[PDB]
Amino acid sequence: ASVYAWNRKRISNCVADYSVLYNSASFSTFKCYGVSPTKLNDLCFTNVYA
Amino acid sequence: SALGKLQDVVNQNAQALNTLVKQLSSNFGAISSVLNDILSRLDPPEAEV
Repeated sequence: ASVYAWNRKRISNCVADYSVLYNSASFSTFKCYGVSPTKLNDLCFTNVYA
Repeated sequence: SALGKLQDVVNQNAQALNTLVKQLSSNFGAISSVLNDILSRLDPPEAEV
């Protein structure tokens, strides 16, 4: 989507996989706030907004 | 209420202890008041600050 119409998806009721994102290393910017990018995102969340 | 002094002393001690217990769960400017949640979520430099 374009920036003004920022598209939002809700990640709900599924077993998340964050390891593949971290280990991919093709994503230039890997800045994580609150949760750390150093293999700690493997947790549980009530709601993920993408 | 004929023993108001002893009751007052006990109430003040209980109030101070309860206030300390309540203050245990204050953010103090941090992201969370639970230490374990901070440790299991955040990287060691930011976790330690």
